[PDB]
Amino acid sequence: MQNGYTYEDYQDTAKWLLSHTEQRPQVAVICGSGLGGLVNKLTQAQTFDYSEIPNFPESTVPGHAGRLVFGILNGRACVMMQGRFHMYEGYPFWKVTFPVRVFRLLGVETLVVTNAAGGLNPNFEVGDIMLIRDHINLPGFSGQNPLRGPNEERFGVRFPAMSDAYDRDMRQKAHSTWKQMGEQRELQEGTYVMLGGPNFETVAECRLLRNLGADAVGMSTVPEVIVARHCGLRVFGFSLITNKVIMDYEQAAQKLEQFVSLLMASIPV
Amino acid sequence: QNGYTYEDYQDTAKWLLSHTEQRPQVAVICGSGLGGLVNKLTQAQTFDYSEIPNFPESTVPGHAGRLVFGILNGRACVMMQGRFHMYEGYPFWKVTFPVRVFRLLGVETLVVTNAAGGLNPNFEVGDIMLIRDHINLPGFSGQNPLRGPNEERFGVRFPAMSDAYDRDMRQKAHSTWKQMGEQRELQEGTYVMLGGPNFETVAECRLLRNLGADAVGMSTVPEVIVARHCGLRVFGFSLITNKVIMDYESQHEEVLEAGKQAAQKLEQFVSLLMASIPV
Amino acid sequence: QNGYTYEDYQDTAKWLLSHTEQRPQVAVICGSGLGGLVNKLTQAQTFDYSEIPNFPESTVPGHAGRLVFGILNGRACVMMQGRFHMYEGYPFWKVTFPVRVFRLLGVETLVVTNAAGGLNPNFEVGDIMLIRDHINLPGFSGQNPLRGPNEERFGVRFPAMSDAYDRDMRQKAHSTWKQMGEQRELQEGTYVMLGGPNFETVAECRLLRNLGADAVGMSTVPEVIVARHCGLRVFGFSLITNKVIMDYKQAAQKLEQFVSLLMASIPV
Amino acid sequence: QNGYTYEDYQDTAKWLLSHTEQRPQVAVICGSGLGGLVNKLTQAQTFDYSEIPNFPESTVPGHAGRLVFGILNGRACVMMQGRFHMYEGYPFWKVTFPVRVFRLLGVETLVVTNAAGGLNPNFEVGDIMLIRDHINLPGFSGQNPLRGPNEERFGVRFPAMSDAYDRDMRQKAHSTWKQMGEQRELQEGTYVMLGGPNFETVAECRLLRNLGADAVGMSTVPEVIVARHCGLRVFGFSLITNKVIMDYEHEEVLEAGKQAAQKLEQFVSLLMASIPV
Amino acid sequence: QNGYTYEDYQDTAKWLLSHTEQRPQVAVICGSGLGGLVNKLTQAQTFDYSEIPNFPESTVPGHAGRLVFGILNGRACVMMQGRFHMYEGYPFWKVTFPVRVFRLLGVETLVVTNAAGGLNPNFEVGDIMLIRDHINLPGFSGQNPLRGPNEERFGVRFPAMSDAYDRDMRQKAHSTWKQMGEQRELQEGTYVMLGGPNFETVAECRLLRNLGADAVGMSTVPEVIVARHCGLRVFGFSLITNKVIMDYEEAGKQAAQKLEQFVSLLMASIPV
Amino acid sequence: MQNGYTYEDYQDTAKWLLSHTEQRPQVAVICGSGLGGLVNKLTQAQTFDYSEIPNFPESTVPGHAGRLVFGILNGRACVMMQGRFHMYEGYPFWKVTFPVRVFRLLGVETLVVTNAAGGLNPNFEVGDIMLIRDHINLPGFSGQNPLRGPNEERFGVRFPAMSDAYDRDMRQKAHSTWKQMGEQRELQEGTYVMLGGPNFETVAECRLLRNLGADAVGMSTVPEVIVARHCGLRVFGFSLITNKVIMDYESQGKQAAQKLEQFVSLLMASIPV
Ligand SMILES: C[C@@H](Cn1cnc2c(N)nc(N)nc21)OCP(=O)([O-])[O-]
Ligand SMILES: C[C@@H](Cn1cnc2c(N)nc(N)nc21)OCP(=O)([O-])[O-]
Ligand SMILES: C[C@@H](Cn1cnc2c(N)nc(N)nc21)OCP(=O)([O-])[O-]
Ligand SMILES: C[C@@H](Cn1cnc2c(N)nc(N)nc21)OCP(=O)([O-])[O-]
Ligand SMILES: C[C@@H](Cn1cnc2c(N)nc(N)nc21)OCP(=O)([O-])[O-]
Ligand SMILES: C[C@@H](Cn1cnc2c(N)nc(N)nc21)OCP(=O)([O-])[O-]
Ligand SMILES: [Ca+2]
Ligand SMILES: [Ca+2]
Ligand SMILES: [Ca+2]
Ligand SMILES: [Ca+2]
Ligand SMILES: [Ca+2]
Ligand SMILES: [Ca+2]
Ligand SMILES: [Ca+2]
Ligand SMILES: [Ca+2]
Ligand SMILES: [Ca+2]
Ligand SMILES: [Ca+2]
Repeated sequence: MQNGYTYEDYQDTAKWLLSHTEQRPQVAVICGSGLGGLVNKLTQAQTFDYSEIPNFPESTVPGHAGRLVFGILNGRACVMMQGRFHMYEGYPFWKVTFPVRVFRLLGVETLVVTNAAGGLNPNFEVGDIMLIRDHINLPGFSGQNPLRGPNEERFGVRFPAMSDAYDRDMRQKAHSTWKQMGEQRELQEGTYVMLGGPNFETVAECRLLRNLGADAVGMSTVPEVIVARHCGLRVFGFSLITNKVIMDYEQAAQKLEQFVSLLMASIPV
Repeated sequence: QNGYTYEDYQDTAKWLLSHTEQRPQVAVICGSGLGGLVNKLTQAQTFDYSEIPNFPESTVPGHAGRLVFGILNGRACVMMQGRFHMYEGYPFWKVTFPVRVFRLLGVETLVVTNAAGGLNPNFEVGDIMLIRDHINLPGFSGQNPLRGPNEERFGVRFPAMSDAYDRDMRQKAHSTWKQMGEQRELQEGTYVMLGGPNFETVAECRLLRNLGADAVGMSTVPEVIVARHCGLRVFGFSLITNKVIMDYESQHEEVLEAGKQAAQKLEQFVSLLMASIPV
Repeated sequence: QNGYTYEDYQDTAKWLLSHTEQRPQVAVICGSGLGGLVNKLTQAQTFDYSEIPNFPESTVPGHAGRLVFGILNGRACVMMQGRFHMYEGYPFWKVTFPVRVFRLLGVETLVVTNAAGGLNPNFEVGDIMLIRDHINLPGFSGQNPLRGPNEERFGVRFPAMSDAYDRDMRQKAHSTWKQMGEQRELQEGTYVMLGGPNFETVAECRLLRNLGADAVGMSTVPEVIVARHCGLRVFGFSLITNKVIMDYKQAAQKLEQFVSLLMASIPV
Repeated sequence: QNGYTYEDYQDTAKWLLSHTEQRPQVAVICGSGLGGLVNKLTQAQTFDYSEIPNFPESTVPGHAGRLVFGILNGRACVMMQGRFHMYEGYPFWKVTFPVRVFRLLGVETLVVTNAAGGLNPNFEVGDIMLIRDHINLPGFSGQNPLRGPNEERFGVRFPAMSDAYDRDMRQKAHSTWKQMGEQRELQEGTYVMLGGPNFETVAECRLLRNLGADAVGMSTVPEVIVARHCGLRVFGFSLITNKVIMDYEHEEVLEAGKQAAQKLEQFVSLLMASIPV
Repeated sequence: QNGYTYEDYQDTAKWLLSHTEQRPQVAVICGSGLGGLVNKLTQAQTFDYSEIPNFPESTVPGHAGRLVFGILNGRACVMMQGRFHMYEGYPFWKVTFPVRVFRLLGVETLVVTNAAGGLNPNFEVGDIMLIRDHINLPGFSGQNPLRGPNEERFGVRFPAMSDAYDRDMRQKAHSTWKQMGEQRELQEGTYVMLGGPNFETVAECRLLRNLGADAVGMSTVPEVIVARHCGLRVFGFSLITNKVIMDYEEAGKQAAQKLEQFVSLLMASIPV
Repeated sequence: MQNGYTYEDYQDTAKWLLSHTEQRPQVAVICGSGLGGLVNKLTQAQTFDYSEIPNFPESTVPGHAGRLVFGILNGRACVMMQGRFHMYEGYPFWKVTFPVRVFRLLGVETLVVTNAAGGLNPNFEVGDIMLIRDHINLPGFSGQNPLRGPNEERFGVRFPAMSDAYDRDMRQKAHSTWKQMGEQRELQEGTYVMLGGPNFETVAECRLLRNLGADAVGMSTVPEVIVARHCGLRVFGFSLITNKVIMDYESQGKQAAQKLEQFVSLLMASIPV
């Protein structure tokens, strides 16, 4: 890929946003599928349709034009993405991840990512919440990477490390807060693997992914994390296990919303 | 992202339906060396890929592909003699273009065949492997014929692939194979597709086998994904033309010979199976 | 799919052939931090990549690459000081453009070197790993310098890659290392290439190791594939500059010395 | 080669028809400084170009265009406030996208207005010129919104342009103008379109006049061609905001322009009652 | 800068040379309604454009073009039945691809024909206009089949175009027209090419006429330019099928047959 | 085409040049075909190949790669282009004109453009030097313009005027300076018309162009002038009439080059500021 955005594009978008809202969030949240209801938990919200924001990719699915919402979650100023972009919709990664770099320029310091995923870990049950401790970037293995192209030093280094991508401290807080919520099910934890999609996996692919050490599978999130870490954002996230993948040839969403809301109090600064 | 619009598929289907009175219910994509299947076909009417509107055109000089409509074993079908591969430069939305056209022609079942390298230790050159499942390596990185906005007139946004290879046809393939009475048993397994065109290193071969792959090739998977997305029943076979070497210690005319004989066997197998396809 | 036509490779080769009287028999691609190999050349003649027709141009500012012709250790060769990477935005047909040009110049052997992360826990920082085999992850998805119609004037449609790293040179590499009487042993293993530019997560590292990989990098494999397709003998090394995270320089000069020594073991 | 397929136009039309109850019969493309027409419209409903599926988005940072539906003077209209130009980088198939959408909405007449430079020596700043014909310079080189395979559902392969500007509306324009009781006559002439964005050199101005042109601009023609191709009745005007320089050797000009704009706006409103059906 | 590389042309030429034994010395590009010239051709071998390697493919539905080799009037030639136009979406380097292939086949003379609108008021519907010169409007803005680095194996960087339409053939055309038994004079003039697909407004027609144009169309010029660049002898005609509107104020089937017969006769006048 | 270069690209190229040379040119000269010898006669010259300069378009003709040369001409520091880019070679105008914007960022205030052209005016003879008083941009009529695309306000306005593109003062000084030279032939003056190329004109086209009011015809320069005026550069230039265009259907260099070169050197002293 040849990242089509120039440094000034990001600046223009950030400048437009900074002049259209007086809010200055320190945390950005990307709402996964069916988790958009999180925006309704914000107070003093101001919304911007993706379509009106300069340089912003526009939603694909008809009748579901995305929105960027600035607001207060749990005493914390946030900027949230209601609706996201996926590689399977035809968006190259430099477009899918455009918002992450804009957030960095707005002054955001932490990125919370959430998604709905397929459970590969045999212990997982539909409705479980999995704290993402690590990921496997399959598209990245072949070069499909949002960082492809000459490096923009104003954002980060040429070869950013990913071994510490999911903040270790937030991990501990996530477990503490979960116990405070008193759930019948434990807080799951593990590796998220991303693949292109849009078709779901065959049985042989699921077995293969599980042996790769993956716990949950999806078609997003990884590109955003890579860009976030590259530009210095702290990151943490969760996968909502909406289905158990088929391994043989033979509500929960509100809980996650509450969980993310409570964790706002655990984000540094 | 797919460059064809819904009406492009319709225009091609309309062109074909107006140029032939045949109305096939089954489509067959012949792999390499299985091109002889077109013979054995009766009342055949041929269209060179090059003359069909919107149809991708062959790459290998002197081997322009052809779409042939004819009767195989009393069953009307349309066959692809020569196919398209990612390694030739075609994106998957072009490689799989014909599959959606077939659906629009009224086809309800797609039969896919190919030549593949054997990964399973029980496999021998000349074996025929019923495809029970597949591993789409290109799909892992986003190279997918379904990439782009979803066309609901074909299928859903997130089509399932766990039951891609028809279970009923699998049972019929096994019973038919027995009725054929062959020296070798009908193998069965997972086909893994990778880009090509170079063949694998020993390390890649060991890796693929560990992934659970039984046969390796550079086609078929894309077609199957598109077929399932638009509702086509699918079943297919891999002709094992060569055994892959799994180690460094281990150090041809007979290999080619075993391949040609196996190919004739696959042709008869596919012909007999026509009677087993429902409807 | 490859945007260069056969005549483009020829035009570039002729330009070089008419701008230098040297006729290299060996080509060397210098990995990261190994550019110093060029200084060992004598009778050196340099050409900036930027001035050579059809040649891709470096991306990192202040580090414009160069093609240098000269004698290393009694052998005529052409060296690449600075390389091209997929992570930089180049499609493989551009990354490997030079390999086909070298073949047209008359080169018969290609030496590939690179810096890599150590996956095999036996490797220590500074170790040299003779490349015995490779795993082309980008190739699994079709990202291949050979993608597109085949140019028979270079090679066959389906080149074999199982015998990519010359067995003879691998034996001489081991014999030469012992003759040098080095304290540390000469490592050997499988090199796996992934796109980059980010480094691996712990999960990816564990995965790659289980795939049978000993060293990981973001180059070399494309050039090797193209080299073998057009008939070049191939051998190379990874300089293990770091041990990848598996849980939650005199070394470079030694490689440069070793590669220089092996020039004498190259046939013809 | 057009980048939109027939169904893209239908999608946009369907979207609009399901987001407004207004059913326009006439479309108005407002020229530079003529966006005030949108005011004086009642029962108005606005859509930013940015939110409309497939619609090109304005380049000029600061004035994101919008589509406005409403009743003008007894007629249901859809108006473009903000336009697209070739000089901005839009290929003609994007510039004219709205025209085909309008036809699919049920629009039967297209009114095009623009600000233009005066080539006719008799023209004065503030004059309003009924467009009687045009000269498509970009079309001479193949830059044409119709380039590519023809879409028969819109129109024929070789559309005629000799009768592009409706003769009946031309008579209606002169009648309505006369009734308004204006002292300055309603000018009439040929509009020539060129790419832009730079203004003409003296040599170019003379050349243009010798070609038979009365006014020069960088828009409108592409739209008129697409409109006639899909069967829309067309008529329009050029507001002469400046006299081009013809020799090698202001507040009043601005004023005459401002007043002429208001005048053209009133003129178009009145003309709504003379549109057939 | 032209999508095709020299070897692309060679491949196509080789394909044709190995699929037919005929070796044409002349090539004819049939205009609108003049495809019937392919008939009255003996020992004809036809190839659909679609099957010929690198050949552009027709856009008009149900009218797939074809290349036909055969003897016309004692001369071996290759004819294009159906052509390519910029208004259809083809860049000029594609529209003119066949011309360079013809040169590589051994063709020495190119006969171009087309249907055109009459600008010269002296012209009447059905008239045949010998092309004496042309005006390349798309060329004024850089839209040219020769745009890009020059391929010397074909021609020079800056080819002259003032002597594009062979003087001798034009003189031969006027002398041969006699035996056509036509009571109508053989017209002659300047052909002006513009993009299309829409027809001219009144103002454009008056303008084109004042430019010195006698007939207007949407083709031919790109082919002539490439033909002259690679050294081909060029000869051409426009069939005036309509008189453009110059103010706001069955027969054609016979006219085409007339041109076809005329072109056939001229075969005997082509040198060598 | 809406121009593929971003503002920062021009800045990057200017910064690179400014850090590789200490010279601060106030004048930029684009040498036409056969006028390349102007680079000589330049003192304290520093040269840069187009190929090594970041973002710089590269020459197409094999064996003759272009160079950017910085030096002193006649007491005036300047930068010259030896080798140019033409639309007929495949370059879009945003590439052809890239150097002009870089010059502006380098601190250049005046652009001198020269070229070889065909004479349309019956009074011109081969070897005549024609001061460009105005131009006709044929490609511009159809939209082929280096300014196509969103306007970059940091360079100039959206609708720049071109009625006064060729500096009147320099034109007056050119005629006065020519006098001093005491040449036999007079310094011609006229309208330059730009066509795409690469083929030369037919008789019909030549007659057409003359009727359009053109005095000389060529395939360059106009784009550079348009971009120069857009970013506020003072402009003046000349066409060396290398050939006389044929207008009659019946009808069957070096020398002036050096002359134009010494003339341009002389004019350096007349350039303001
Ligand atoms: C489709 C959904 C992800 N997603 C949910 N379930 C699955 C599954 N079984 N397999 C794959 N490959 N992806 C799955 O997207 C949710 P997101 O937008 O929040 O990432
Ligand atoms: C090249 C052949 C497939 N094909 C046959 N053998 C192999 C092998 N060992 N490795 C790979 N990667 N592909 C193999 O194509 C046959 P198809 O066109 O019928 O798929
Ligand atoms: C970045 C460097 C390669 N390279 C060096 N270390 C690593 C590492 N840990 N992981 C990956 N993926 N690549 C690594 O490139 C060196 P080359 O240009 O000589 O290939
Ligand atoms: C710039 C303005 C048109 N426009 C106004 N005056 C001129 C002029 N002198 N020359 C050219 N070429 N165009 C002119 O656009 C107005 P529109 O958007 O309503 O067409
Ligand atoms: C459409 C036809 C040309 N063609 C025929 N009549 C006209 C006309 N009045 N105006 C224009 N611009 N073109 C005209 O093409 C015929 P050809 O394919 O033989 O060139
Ligand atoms: C080819 C030369 C220009 N050039 C010189 N003479 C002519 C002529 N008669 N017609 C056209 N169209 N161009 C002509 O280029 C000179 P430059 O590079 O200095 O512009
Ligand atoms: Ca938008
Ligand atoms: Ca786990
Ligand atoms: Ca075709
Ligand atoms: Ca270069
Ligand atoms: Ca439809
Ligand atoms: Ca939009
Ligand atoms: Ca008039
Ligand atoms: Ca050759
Ligand atoms: Ca074809
Ligand atoms: Ca360069």
